[PDB]
Amino acid sequence: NLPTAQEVQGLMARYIELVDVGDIEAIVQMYADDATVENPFGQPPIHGREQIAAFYRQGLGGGKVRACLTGPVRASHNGCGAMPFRVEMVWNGQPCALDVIDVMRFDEHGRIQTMQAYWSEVNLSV
Amino acid sequence: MNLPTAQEVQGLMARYIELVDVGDIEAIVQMYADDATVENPFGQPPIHGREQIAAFYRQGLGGGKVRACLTGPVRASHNGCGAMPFRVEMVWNGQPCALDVIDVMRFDEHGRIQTMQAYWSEVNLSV
Repeated sequence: NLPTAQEVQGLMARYIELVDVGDIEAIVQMYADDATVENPFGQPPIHGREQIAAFYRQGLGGGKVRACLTGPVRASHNGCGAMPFRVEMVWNGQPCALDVIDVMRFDEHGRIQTMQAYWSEVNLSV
Repeated sequence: MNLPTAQEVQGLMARYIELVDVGDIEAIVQMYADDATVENPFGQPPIHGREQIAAFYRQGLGGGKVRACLTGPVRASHNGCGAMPFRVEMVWNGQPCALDVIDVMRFDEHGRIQTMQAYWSEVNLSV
């Protein structure tokens, strides 16, 4: 149900695994039907499964991207957590890396209810 | 300072880690907005205002046998917020501990910390 701290750690790790593999369908299924994404944080949220699906489609379509944790998942006891990771992608034929922290809140079904992704240009490397 | 740019967020949040590391409680309190809110660890009830925040940091840092260092770059946004990964090192009973933490901060339009959430639990502790 509402994930323990240890379960949050596994779920957020699984999320990164799915991003790395690039399975958009599997990612969207991790989300609650009324979830919101703020990515990057500071931008208007997106709501609902198809909008989130379209977001990840644009972002991860179709290969092109690698992602891995760059430190442990930090987990709370209220079904939330935060994780550091790096996204690798080739942009304009030039390899790029982005350092990101995702903050997630899970619901009582172990689904992602909210996600905030912290990053900006200062976190992009060529 | 006004609302911090992304670069300014990076600098402010790194400075905060430096102050925790030296244990300068008054300098930390001065980085905070006068009516700021701390949630540490996130999930616990919030503490409000510089007096309470001072008391909280003094209980953890008064001794100063605490070390803190970034374990990755500060992630910064364009709306005066950011997040950073770090490790706190401590000695419980001559038993050296390490705690992995991520802090999320929102700064106000004066460059002061308005809210902070610290993400961690015992699964992030190593004794």
